[PDB]
Amino acid sequence: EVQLVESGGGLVQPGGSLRLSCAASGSISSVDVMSWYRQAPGKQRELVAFITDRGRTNYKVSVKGRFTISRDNSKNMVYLQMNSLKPEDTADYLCRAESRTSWSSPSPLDVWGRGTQVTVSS
Repeated sequence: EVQLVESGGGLVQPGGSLRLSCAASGSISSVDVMSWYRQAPGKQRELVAFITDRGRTNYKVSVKGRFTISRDNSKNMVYLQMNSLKPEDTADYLCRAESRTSWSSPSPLDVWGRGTQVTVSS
């Protein structure tokens, strides 16, 4: 079972950029979905972006056009490039690996990282 560790968090000015990394302990090329989530104090955890095994991506409406999720299979990495950051993007960002039960993967996969802290503030 893969293990996930996030890095790249920090503080940045509104309008600024950050790049987060989700490092997996092994190949994630076969994982149905790799996701980035975020959670701010007192709020629900929110799905921000995902990339499928086949490379299809989608985005939370509020970040579309300024965030990009991508993957490097040779490095077992998933990245979240964040641009034009707003105070409302402040949160702990966490990655997740999910695969539903299937014939070739009878055991379900649902693994979370511990998170990296993003603060958008002046």
